[PDB]
Amino acid sequence: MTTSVFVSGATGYLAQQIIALVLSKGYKVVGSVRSEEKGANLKKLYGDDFSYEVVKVLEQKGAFDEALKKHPEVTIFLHTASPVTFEVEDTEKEILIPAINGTKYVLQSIKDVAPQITRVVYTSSVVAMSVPEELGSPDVVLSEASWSSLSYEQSKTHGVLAYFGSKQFAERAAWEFVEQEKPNFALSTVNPVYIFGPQAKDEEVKGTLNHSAEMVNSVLKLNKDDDVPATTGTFIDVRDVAKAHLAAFEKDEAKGERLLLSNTRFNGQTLLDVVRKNFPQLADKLPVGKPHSDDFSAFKEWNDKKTKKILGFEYFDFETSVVDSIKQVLKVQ
Ligand SMILES: NC(=O)c1ccc[n+]([C@@H]2O[C@H](COP(=O)([O-])OP(=O)(O)OC[C@H]3O[C@@H](n4cnc5c(N)ncnc54)[C@H](OP(=O)(O)O)[C@@H]3O)[C@@H](O)[C@H]2O)c1
Repeated sequence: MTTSVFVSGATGYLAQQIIALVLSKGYKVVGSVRSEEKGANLKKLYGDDFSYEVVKVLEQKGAFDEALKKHPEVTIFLHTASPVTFEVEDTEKEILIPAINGTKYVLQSIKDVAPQITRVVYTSSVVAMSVPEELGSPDVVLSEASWSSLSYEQSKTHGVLAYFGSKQFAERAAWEFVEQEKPNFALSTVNPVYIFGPQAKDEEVKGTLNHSAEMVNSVLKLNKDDDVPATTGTFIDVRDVAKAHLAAFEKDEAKGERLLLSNTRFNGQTLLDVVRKNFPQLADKLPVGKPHSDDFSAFKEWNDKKTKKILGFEYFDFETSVVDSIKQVLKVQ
């Protein structure tokens, strides 16, 4: 018989790509959603091998118990749902607690009611490994060993810092659970940088603007006199992140590992240069800046050697990820 994979936050951008990939390899999927209609929409998109359960609040003890009890066929759990909204009334209630408590409660639910689950993957982030000023530093070398120094108290102050904290603390909690609770499953994490690339379904393009994907896609909203975007950092293609999740549960080597998913540096000029060459009909409708003035040669390469060895595949290049993302938006209008 077939294996079932559980995916929390099935509505999301990364989660959908993960689902499409997992389905392609012959797994069944069970997705968590915050509403019935949200589930129903996904079901129409993904078909018969996809099912959903409604889990409205992560941060309640036993939130996943019923859903797990309903799906004894599931032997893999991918916990991807997390807050990603930076502008909030209460950083704790809206960012920190759902990530941290929600993560702690999922793991406990799996141990309580899903002993059959062999593998759990937590979707972390580079923000778990760092602080904001570090990410942009040519002198900083991140690795799978890196942990953020941000305090919980500091993390509270505003939404961005809260997200950084939410990831670091939830991930630490996940590792702590494994140590303390001695579950049946092995844990692994995936720690991505900014995620670019096309959405899993064309139908989902119009609906919400994922904060990372929109960093690429927003270029289409520029006009000829606008400034070059100041957006900058490191990227990873969504399809690569999804493949990493697959590796994260499939490979023996992945057990107990953190995977740093990071490719190349970019800025707004890099982005503009790609789009203008690829979509030359847009050239007259976009700024030019200073083509190929971007220089990243000073930046020390991050140490992802272990992750790359474990994964064993090559990443999508920046132009490809960008072009694929734009082609989709154009197709849909
Ligand atoms: N994509 C990136 O650039 C990036 C970078 C670093 C790390 N990550 C990690 O990858 C995951 C996906 O990120 P994303 O960019 O795809 O964000 P996203 O598109 O907004 O996905 C977040 C999903 O999780 C659910 N969710 C959000 N906040 C929640 C809360 N407080 N309680 C319960 N459910 C909640 C939402 O479900 P509904 O649709 O039902 O609201 C949403 O579909 C994140 O958890 C993040 O930790 C992503």
